Amino acid sequence: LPAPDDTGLQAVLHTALSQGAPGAMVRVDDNGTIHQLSEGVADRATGRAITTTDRFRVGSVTKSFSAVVLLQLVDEGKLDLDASVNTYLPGLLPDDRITVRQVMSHRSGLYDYTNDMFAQTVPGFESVRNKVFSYQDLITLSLKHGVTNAPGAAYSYSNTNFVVAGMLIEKLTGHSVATEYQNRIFTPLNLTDTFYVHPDTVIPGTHANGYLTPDEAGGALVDSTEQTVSWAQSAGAVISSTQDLDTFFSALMSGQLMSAAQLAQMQQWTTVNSTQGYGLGLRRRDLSCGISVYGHTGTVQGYYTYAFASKDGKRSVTALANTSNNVNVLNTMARTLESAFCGKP
Repeated sequence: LPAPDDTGLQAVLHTALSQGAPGAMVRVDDNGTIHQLSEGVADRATGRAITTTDRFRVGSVTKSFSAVVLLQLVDEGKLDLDASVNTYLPGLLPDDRITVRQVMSHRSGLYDYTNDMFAQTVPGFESVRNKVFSYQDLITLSLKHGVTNAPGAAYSYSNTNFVVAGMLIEKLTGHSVATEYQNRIFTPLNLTDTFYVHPDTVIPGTHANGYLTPDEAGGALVDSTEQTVSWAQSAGAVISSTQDLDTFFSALMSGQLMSAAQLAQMQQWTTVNSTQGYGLGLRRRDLSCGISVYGHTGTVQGYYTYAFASKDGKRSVTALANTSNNVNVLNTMARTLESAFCGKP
């Protein structure tokens, strides 16, 4: 790999601040040499500076944790990727043809209930932030809508799929998803900054605050730090750090978290767009210099995450901006992958 470009990383973070991120940061683990940069504030009202050790909400990166659990259940003989979801959760879905593999790759057609929840950004956040939902509640909200495509037929990202994932994990193990994450992932990798505390609203330890950008241009930011994330659960509620997400995706890609057979299943790519794929709870992004990287993005109110590693796990990068609903920031923060993996142009 090219050398990571810290001057380029510095410029990406500075640009994200200029576009409305209160703080932005990035950590690279380059085969045992660390790169770490941060600019701006964790708390914009107190002025406390952001740093790469601050914990944050990783949003949809949670799907990779859920997928790892499910693929270990496949290794143990408890789950068949090509069985019907309804085989394990009878009567859950209106169509028996929807399979576990299709849910985990966003090919199930299940409508994403969060499109109803966040049609207005700040009002929808205000509606859900202090609510507790069961898994079944969220499924029911999805099933108010028809499926969007035939089983397996189309890629369509949907949080509902990883609500199903959490339901499967709990049904087949008899344990909470928190227990399964802790025993199968957090403890074995010593992820000391990583938690699943749902429905608690507190972020344990020193953390970046999240700042939700309102839909109105120029509108005042909303502190969105403390929420249940019950609307997402196994689709979105993990808390972590840049070091821990680097450790997790390095371990995943280097073959430490499941059998070779199940990692290969996880990396069977469904096309997302001309430079991206989706596996089983896993994203592929193709970079300008001809390198692909593997991991996941997250968007939860007030937090944008990128967490990706090289194919062999030897270089991993996690970047965080503590805003959301700001597409300029989102697009800028993607450039951290270019500077970290492709290096100086």
